[PDB]
Amino acid sequence: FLGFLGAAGSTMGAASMTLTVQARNLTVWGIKQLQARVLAVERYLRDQQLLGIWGCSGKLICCTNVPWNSSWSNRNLSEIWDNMTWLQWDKEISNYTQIIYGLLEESQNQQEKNEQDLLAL
Amino acid sequence: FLGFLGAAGSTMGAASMTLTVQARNLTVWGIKQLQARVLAVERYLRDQQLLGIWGCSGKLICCTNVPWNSSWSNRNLSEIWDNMTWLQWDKEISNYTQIIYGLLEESQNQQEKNEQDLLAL
Amino acid sequence: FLGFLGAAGSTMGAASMTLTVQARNLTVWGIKQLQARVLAVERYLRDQQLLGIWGCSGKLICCTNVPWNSSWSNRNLSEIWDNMTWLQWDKEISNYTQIIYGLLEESQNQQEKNEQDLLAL
Amino acid sequence: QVRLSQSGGQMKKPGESMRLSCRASGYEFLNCPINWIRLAPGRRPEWMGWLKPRGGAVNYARKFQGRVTMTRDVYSDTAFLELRSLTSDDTAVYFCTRGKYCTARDYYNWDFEHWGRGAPVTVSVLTQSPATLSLSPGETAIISCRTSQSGSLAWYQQRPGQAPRLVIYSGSTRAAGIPDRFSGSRWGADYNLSISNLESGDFGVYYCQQYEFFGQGTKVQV
Amino acid sequence: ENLWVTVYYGVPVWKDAETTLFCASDAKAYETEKHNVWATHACVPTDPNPQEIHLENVTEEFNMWKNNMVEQMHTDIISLWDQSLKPCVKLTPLCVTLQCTNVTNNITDDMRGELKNCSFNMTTELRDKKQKVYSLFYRLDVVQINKEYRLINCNTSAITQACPKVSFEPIPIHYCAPAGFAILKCKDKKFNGTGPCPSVSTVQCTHGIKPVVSTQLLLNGSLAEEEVMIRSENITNNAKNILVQFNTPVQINCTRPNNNTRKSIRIGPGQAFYATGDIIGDIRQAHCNVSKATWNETLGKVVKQLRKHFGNNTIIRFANSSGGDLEVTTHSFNCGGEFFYCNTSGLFNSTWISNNDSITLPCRIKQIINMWQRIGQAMYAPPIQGVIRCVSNITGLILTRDGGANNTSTETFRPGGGDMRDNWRSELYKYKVVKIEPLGVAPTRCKR
Amino acid sequence: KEYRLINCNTSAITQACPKVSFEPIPIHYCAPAGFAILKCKDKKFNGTGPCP
Amino acid sequence: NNITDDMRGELKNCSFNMTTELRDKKQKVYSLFYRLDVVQIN
Ligand SMILES: *[C@@H]1O[C@H](CO)[C@@H](O[C@@H]2O[C@H](CO)[C@@H](O[C@@H]3O[C@H](CO[C@H]4O[C@H](CO[C@H]5O[C@H](CO)[C@@H](O)[C@H](O)[C@@H]5O[C@H]5O[C@H](CO)[C@@H](O)[C@H](O)[C@@H]5O)[C@@H](O)[C@H](O[C@H]5O[C@H](CO)[C@@H](O)[C@H](O)[C@@H]5O[C@H]5O[C@H](CO)[C@@H](O)[C@H](O)[C@@H]5O)[C@@H]4O)[C@@H](O)[C@H](O[C@H]4O[C@H](CO)[C@@H](O)[C@H](O)[C@@H]4O[C@H]4O[C@H](CO)[C@@H](O)[C@H](O)[C@@H]4O[C@H]4O[C@H](CO)[C@@H](O)[C@H](O)[C@@H]4O)[C@@H]3O)[C@H](O)[C@H]2NC(C)=O)[C@H](O)[C@H]1NC(C)=O
Ligand SMILES: *[C@@H]1O[C@H](CO)[C@@H](O[C@@H]2O[C@H](CO)[C@@H](O[C@@H]3O[C@H](CO[C@H]4O[C@H](CO[C@H]5O[C@H](CO)[C@@H](O)[C@H](O)[C@@H]5O[C@H]5O[C@H](CO)[C@@H](O)[C@H](O)[C@@H]5O)[C@@H](O)[C@H](O[C@H]5O[C@H](CO)[C@@H](O)[C@H](O)[C@@H]5O[C@H]5O[C@H](CO)[C@@H](O)[C@H](O)[C@@H]5O)[C@@H]4O)[C@@H](O)[C@H](O[C@H]4O[C@H](CO)[C@@H](O)[C@H](O)[C@@H]4O[C@H]4O[C@H](CO)[C@@H](O)[C@H](O)[C@@H]4O[C@H]4O[C@H](CO)[C@@H](O)[C@H](O)[C@@H]4O)[C@@H]3O)[C@H](O)[C@H]2NC(C)=O)[C@H](O)[C@H]1NC(C)=O
Ligand SMILES: *[C@@H]1O[C@H](CO)[C@@H](O[C@@H]2O[C@H](CO)[C@@H](O[C@@H]3O[C@H](CO[C@H]4O[C@H](CO)[C@@H](O)[C@H](O)[C@@H]4O)[C@@H](O)[C@H](O[C@H]4O[C@H](CO)[C@@H](O)[C@H](O)[C@@H]4O)[C@@H]3O)[C@H](O)[C@H]2NC(C)=O)[C@H](O)[C@H]1NC(C)=O
Ligand SMILES: *[C@@H]1O[C@H](CO)[C@@H](O[C@@H]2O[C@H](CO)[C@@H](O[C@@H]3O[C@H](CO[C@H]4O[C@H](CO)[C@@H](O)[C@H](O)[C@@H]4O)[C@@H](O)[C@H](O[C@H]4O[C@H](CO)[C@@H](O)[C@H](O)[C@@H]4O)[C@@H]3O)[C@H](O)[C@H]2NC(C)=O)[C@H](O)[C@H]1NC(C)=O
Ligand SMILES: *[C@@H]1O[C@H](CO)[C@@H](O[C@@H]2O[C@H](CO)[C@@H](O[C@@H]3O[C@H](CO[C@H]4O[C@H](CO)[C@@H](O)[C@H](O)[C@@H]4O)[C@@H](O)[C@H](O[C@H]4O[C@H](CO)[C@@H](O)[C@H](O)[C@@H]4O)[C@@H]3O)[C@H](O)[C@H]2NC(C)=O)[C@H](O)[C@H]1NC(C)=O
Ligand SMILES: *[C@@H]1O[C@H](CO)[C@@H](O[C@@H]2O[C@H](CO)[C@@H](O[C@@H]3O[C@H](CO)[C@@H](O)[C@H](O[C@H]4O[C@H](CO)[C@@H](O)[C@H](O)[C@@H]4O)[C@@H]3O)[C@H](O)[C@H]2NC(C)=O)[C@H](O)[C@H]1NC(C)=O
Ligand SMILES: *[C@@H]1O[C@H](CO)[C@@H](O[C@@H]2O[C@H](CO)[C@@H](O[C@@H]3O[C@H](CO)[C@@H](O)[C@H](O[C@H]4O[C@H](CO)[C@@H](O)[C@H](O)[C@@H]4O)[C@@H]3O)[C@H](O)[C@H]2NC(C)=O)[C@H](O)[C@H]1NC(C)=O
Ligand SMILES: *[C@@H]1O[C@H](CO)[C@@H](O[C@@H]2O[C@H](CO)[C@@H](O)[C@H](O)[C@H]2NC(C)=O)[C@H](O)[C@H]1NC(C)=O
Ligand SMILES: *[C@@H]1O[C@H](CO)[C@@H](O)[C@H](O)[C@H]1NC(C)=O
Ligand SMILES: *[C@@H]1O[C@H](CO)[C@@H](O)[C@H](O)[C@H]1NC(C)=O
Ligand SMILES: *[C@@H]1O[C@H](CO)[C@@H](O)[C@H](O)[C@H]1NC(C)=O
Ligand SMILES: *[C@@H]1O[C@H](CO)[C@@H](O)[C@H](O)[C@H]1NC(C)=O
Ligand SMILES: *[C@@H]1O[C@H](CO)[C@@H](O)[C@H](O)[C@H]1NC(C)=O
Repeated sequence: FLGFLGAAGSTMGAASMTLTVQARNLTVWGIKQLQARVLAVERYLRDQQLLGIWGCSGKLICCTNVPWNSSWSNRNLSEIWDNMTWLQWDKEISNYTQIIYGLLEESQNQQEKNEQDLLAL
Repeated sequence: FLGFLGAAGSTMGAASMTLTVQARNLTVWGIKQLQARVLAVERYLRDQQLLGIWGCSGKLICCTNVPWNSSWSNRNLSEIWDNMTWLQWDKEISNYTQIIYGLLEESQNQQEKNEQDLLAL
Repeated sequence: FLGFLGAAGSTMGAASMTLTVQARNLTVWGIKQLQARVLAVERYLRDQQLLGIWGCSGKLICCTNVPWNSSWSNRNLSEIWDNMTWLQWDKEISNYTQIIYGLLEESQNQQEKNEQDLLAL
Repeated sequence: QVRLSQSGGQMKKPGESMRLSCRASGYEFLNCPINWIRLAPGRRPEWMGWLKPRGGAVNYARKFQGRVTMTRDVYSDTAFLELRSLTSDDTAVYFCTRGKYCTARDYYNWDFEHWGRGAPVTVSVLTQSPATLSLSPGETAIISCRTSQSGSLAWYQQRPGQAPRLVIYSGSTRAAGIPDRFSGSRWGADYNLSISNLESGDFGVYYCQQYEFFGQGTKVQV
Repeated sequence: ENLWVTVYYGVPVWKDAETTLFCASDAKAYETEKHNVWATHACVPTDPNPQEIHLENVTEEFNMWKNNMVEQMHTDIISLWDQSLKPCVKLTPLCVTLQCTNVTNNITDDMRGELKNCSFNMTTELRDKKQKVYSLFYRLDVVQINKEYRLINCNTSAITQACPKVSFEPIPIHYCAPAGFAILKCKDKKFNGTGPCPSVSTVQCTHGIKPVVSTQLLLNGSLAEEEVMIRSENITNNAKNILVQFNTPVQINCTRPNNNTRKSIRIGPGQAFYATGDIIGDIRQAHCNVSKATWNETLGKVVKQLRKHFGNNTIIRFANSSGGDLEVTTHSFNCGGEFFYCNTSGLFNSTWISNNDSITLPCRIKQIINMWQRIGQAMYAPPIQGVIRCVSNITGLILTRDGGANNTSTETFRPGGGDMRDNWRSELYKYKVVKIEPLGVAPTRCKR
Repeated sequence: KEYRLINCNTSAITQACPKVSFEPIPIHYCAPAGFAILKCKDKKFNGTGPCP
Repeated sequence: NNITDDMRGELKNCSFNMTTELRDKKQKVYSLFYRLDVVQIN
């Protein structure tokens, strides 16, 4: 272990070795902490809601049936996990993040679980 | 897609095509929003807690081993999903909602997971 | 059913028959309740986060691949579930709770799901 | 730091009345009661009464009721005492005391960790043994006290011409500044105070205490 | 054969802790107009159906003397008293010289005036004109200097008038705990207030506890179940108060004979002071009656329980209060808005050795009070029209024992209870706060 | 002729600050998560009853 | 003090009226203030 955000400067594959550590910790002047610790759990549940609506719910890692479009910075498998950091990576895919999100939440668990609805009728 | 609450006036089967969209978005005068957004996540986690104690946890849809009592508005499969809205439906079953809830939370995951307890000893 | 905390004085095995009932319910002078009901959901999500990082996520019960060390009050299978209450039990294992927690969160889902990472590359 | 500042001593005549003051500082006045205890030479210590700074509530001893009056000034944190119809029996050194444990939540009155300097006034059970103890520096002094009621017992040390200092409370627990050389033990109704490796400062007179009752005292000299 | 760890969520596991409790009142308490009666308005309505669960086989240790609910309730009512007086009328320009005289009566001189007819200058709505108006005040409210008088609180603190809209009448209050926590209740016949409890039950909200401010006597208190109960943190300690709980309630009647007139003088512009006008009828003093028979039996039932802790064959004497502030020495309470202070030398005047009318007690009235040993806040209780009558239950005592006894082997008890936290300990002895930790791991032959 | 302020036997008085302005501002009222606001878009909705 | 005049006072011994606890009576009390705290008029 390297503590919180330990492998931030490490490759994404090596940064995958420390995923559980960063999710773990995450009268006036007394309200300063209240208004903040409320937004903290809202930022948490915003992330868990997104994690739930997708084909995930179960945290840490999960698979999805969405093909990677080449326009989203066409890199190779060994050129990503062994030659790039998450900070450097999120910077490139930042443009397409809002787009990918829409394809995970709508195209998947709305059509995938609906498969079972046709099997349930 | 038809946006939030899109298929409200559509049949329950057709309204099942838009389940993910409604779960996604869901000094004084500044406390007006705080006391409200606190009640929002309490209203959210109340639904997720109920969704967790039942044979669900995983959101959207899930199966249960509870037989539909005929006294609960005896309708046919094709007379429900293709001839009734969720608004029109919940109005009839409103009387038995509290009853069914007790059968999902107590009779199921308390006895169903206890099966594994006898298998674990 | 025996209501909230019903089988507290019953054996741990008999107390396993009532697990779902205790998880279900769980201008000044008006802030007295707000500051409290905020700590309530924080105490809840602290437990749900710990429940998520481990090999659980799904509530109530779950298995783990962690061997029971004999130094942790070496008792027998039949000497625990049929001769001890949860209150009496937690009092002995209280010394090793922080230790066990570290082995569930770190050694497991950080190495167990990482297995899939080597299978995903 | 907790400090009890007493007014000086005085000489009175029989029949007259006397008054003493005691200004507390270093803590919140309203938290815990103040006590008044008289010490006469070669006599069992007498607890007269206590006063709560709260509502000015008081509780005296049988012996003094109708003669004694305790009041206080919350604003100046000063406690007042009055005793009427003075007789030669009244002659003694009067102290104001405060318990050790004294928080906002609760307190324990009778572990007197804090003592005023005392006021010498002249007008003109617990079985403690031995009465006296002549020992050399380096030896070990064993003072004994037999009770009959049980309850947090304390040990005090009085140096020649100085105010008594809390040495031990609860029968086995040392107070602040007390070295390992002082130790307490208990067996049934019996209580033992053991002082190992005697030195100049240790010599004086020692008292055992159970609430408002005191022992007859044990004088340890060089 | 080798065991494996398994996580359980929702197990009956709790630990003693402290949290922020919220309030609860019955619906009818909101439904009654009340206008203002404490801060009960923001309070959550009580669950119509009571929910309780008897924990079989469970034995939990209680401690009424180390209970945090008492401290929280104390500060809650304290902050409540301030919030109830913040938007009220402040009486800063009422510290003018008072040219007072005796009230209209025919007195030998043993009545010692008590009531004073004060005349003084006052600020009207306009800045320019003075106002020569007269009022009526109790002797305990005024003090002469160097006949000219002044308000008794002038070198103490500032002063604010209680609003006529608000009421000090006690309301049943239920204290509840948030999610993740629970309140334990001892349901024993004879729980003397400390240690392990055989029959333990759980509750979300406690029963209706009326926050009655009183000293010495547990006025409008509550009863015990079998034999009268005696609770003390340390009985051998005479510095610790001894809280007594009765089985049968003692019927007492307190009245204010002086039918009064409210005079509404306007300090201005929108602020009005209420002054006592002239009395109509006879000049009599407030008093309280205690059924002699009921009190004799009740004392006789208590003295039989006191022997169980101070020896079977001993003498128990009752004597009045030794001294102190007027509120502690007398029986302090509220009735109909006015604050009475009654002489309890007629109740603790007994001597019990070897095991048809009412007892009346002289009662004084103060309008200027400073309870809870409040600093910087003095409240003036406005005059109340009509004869005030109140009938209540004495269900307990707060006694103190005299020390340095040794020789006689006898005990004398005097009324005390200066601190008001003891008044709450008489209702919260059965309740305590615990936190639920539903996460419990346990080994079994279960692997993936 | 001697006069006085009209509010003297009514109430106290406080002066509006010259910094502040009473000019109406467009205000949008919104609902938190879990709630929603319904809007009638009818040509002739006379203010009560069902909306098409 | 005993000052040549280069000390420029600095410290001032001011006397004034004051409101007591009672409304009616004025209070003639004196205090001490720094020159930077006070300013003379006319
Ligand atoms: C209400 O409620 C409440 C609650 O809920 C309650 O309360 C209560 O109260 C009471 C009164 O106050 C109390 O009682 C008390 O107690 C105490 C304590 O107890 C405990 O302990 C014990 C022991 O002790 C010890 O130890 C401990 C530990 O272990 C500690 O802590 C302590 O402190 C002590 O210590 C000491 O000692 C030691 C040695 O020993 C040393 O080391 C040290 O240092 C010190 O010194 C125990 O034991 C107990 O237990 C018991 O009991 C049970 C039942 O209960 C059982 O089961 C068990 O088993 C046991 O038994 C045993 O013992 C006995 C005796 O005791 C015997 O008999 C038998 O057989 C057996 O063996 C517990 O745990 C105590 O201490 C006390 O006692 C005392 O006192 C009495 C009177 O009061 C008497 O009677 C007795 O007898 C005793 O006396 C004695 O002792 C003392 C001292 O202590 C002295 O002073 C005297 O003199 C005498 O002496 C004798 O003895 C000795 C010994 O043996 C000898 O040596 C000599 O020589 C002589 O002989 C009391 O008891 C309680 O506790 C409470 N509880 C609670 C829970 O908290 C109430 O009550 C109610 N109320 C109503 C009305 O009901
Ligand atoms: C805006 O918007 C809004 C909303 O959105 C609107 O609102 C509106 O308003 C209006 C006005 O105001 C209204 O109207 C009215 O209404 C009423 C009610 O209605 C209902 O009901 C009915 C019945 O009635 C009854 O019943 C019920 C239950 O069932 C109840 O509730 C009631 O109250 C009543 O009761 C009564 O009676 C009974 C018997 O009957 C008894 O038992 C009791 O006791 C009492 O007495 C019903 O019917 C209706 O329905 C109807 O309609 C529908 C459509 O609409 C249809 O679909 C159906 O089917 C029906 O029809 C039927 O009927 C008719 C009649 O009515 C006929 O014709 C036909 O054919 C059929 O058969 C409903 O549901 C009412 O009442 C009224 O009426 C009346 O009035 C009027 C005027 O106003 C007239 O015209 C009429 O005619 C009538 O009259 C009559 O009657 C009366 C009484 O009532 C009288 O008085 C008179 O005289 C007359 O008489 C006659 O008749 C009778 C009977 O038959 C006889 O017997 C006799 O002899 C004679 O002949 C009115 O209509 C409404 O409602 C509302 N709506 C809502 C939603 O709300 C507004 O409008 C707007 N605006 C604008 C501008 O736009
Ligand atoms: C901060 O950033 C620096 C530089 O960017 C990182 O340093 C690099 O770390 C990586 C590991 O993640 C290194 O890659 C590995 O090097 C190992 C060591 O090389 C051995 O052999 C050479 C030659 O004899 C000697 O230096 C020495 O004897 C070493 O023992 C190799 O053993 C590794 O190969 C093995 O592991 C891989 C898996 O990683 C297997 O797939 C292989 O089959 C093989 O078994 C590997 O090559 C790299 O060399 C380091 N230097 C660089 C890149 O310049 C820090 O790790 C990084 N730190 C943090 C905290 O982020
Ligand atoms: C608001 O409410 C209105 C009325 O209640 C709804 O309108 C109904 O919509 C349903 C669909 O949900 C319609 O049902 C379907 O009609 C289709 C169209 O019919 C075709 O053929 C006729 C005759 O030639 C012509 O009108 C035209 O050529 C159409 O192309 C059918 O094709 C459908 O059948 C097929 O689909 C079903 C699945 O739904 C399959 O199971 C079948 O095997 C088949 O392949 C179907 O019958 C209905 O006709 C509409 N009108 C009514 C009920 O009066 C709105 O949809 C609704 N809107 C919202 C947003 O809620
Ligand atoms: C509070 O605490 C008390 C005591 O600690 C508990 O009482 C014990 O409860 C346990 C059950 O949890 C009892 O154990 C069971 O006793 C049953 C009754 O015994 C029968 O037979 C005897 C002899 O003829 C008679 O008394 C009577 O006819 C009874 O009908 C047995 O039937 C049980 O055996 C069966 O069940 C077990 C599973 O539990 C199976 O594995 C067996 O194969 C068998 O089929 C069992 O022995 C115990 O006897 C009670 N008394 C004690 C321990 O002294 C309370 O239950 C507890 N309450 C709460 C709410 O916690
Ligand atoms: C107004 O107040 C005055 C007070 O000055 C009062 O006059 C007083 O009346 C009392 C009696 O009511 C007088 O006291 C008397 O003293 C003599 C001795 O000097 C006694 O002998 C008298 O005893 C008789 O009266 C008692 C009263 O009931 C009986 O109980 C007893 O059996 C005897 O019959 C009595 O104690 C007092 O001297 C006068 N004082 C003066 C200055 O006159 C007056 O009555 C009051 N009037 C009203 C209308 O209130
Ligand atoms: C109170 O304040 C007065 C101020 O008026 C002060 O009297 C003054 O004393 C000073 C010296 O302390 C005098 O200054 C002198 O001026 C003459 C020229 O006129 C010089 O020759 C003097 O020089 C001698 O003294 C110096 C001071 O130490 C030496 O350093 C030098 O070597 C010389 O020996 C000196 O500068 C001033 O004239 C008077 N002023 C008046 C009005 O008398 C007085 O001393 C103060 N007293 C107290 C008790 O504070
Ligand atoms: C206190 O007052 C109550 C009523 O205000 C008294 O109760 C009354 O007792 C008489 C008997 O003398 C009955 O005739 C009445 O019917 C009772 N009234 C009620 C309302 O029950 C009580 O006796 C008084 N007690 C004391 C000590 O003064
Ligand atoms: C991939 O991205 C391009 C834009 O560069 C877009 O035209 C194309 O439709 C995308 N692929 C899919 C399957 O949508
Ligand atoms: C179904 O509902 C009826 C009431 O109409 C009830 O009597 C019956 O018990 C219910 N079925 C079951 C399985 O409980
Ligand atoms: C079990 O506990 C002992 C301490 O008693 C420790 O030495 C040992 O390493 C533990 N077992 C494992 C597998 O860590
Ligand atoms: C837990 O540890 C403490 C000291 O750290 C020890 O006193 C206690 O006995 C231990 N618990 C058990 C069940 O042995
Ligand atoms: C006094 O009470 C404390 C705690 O309430 C207890 O520890 C102590 O033993 C008691 N003393 C006596 C003499 O009972």
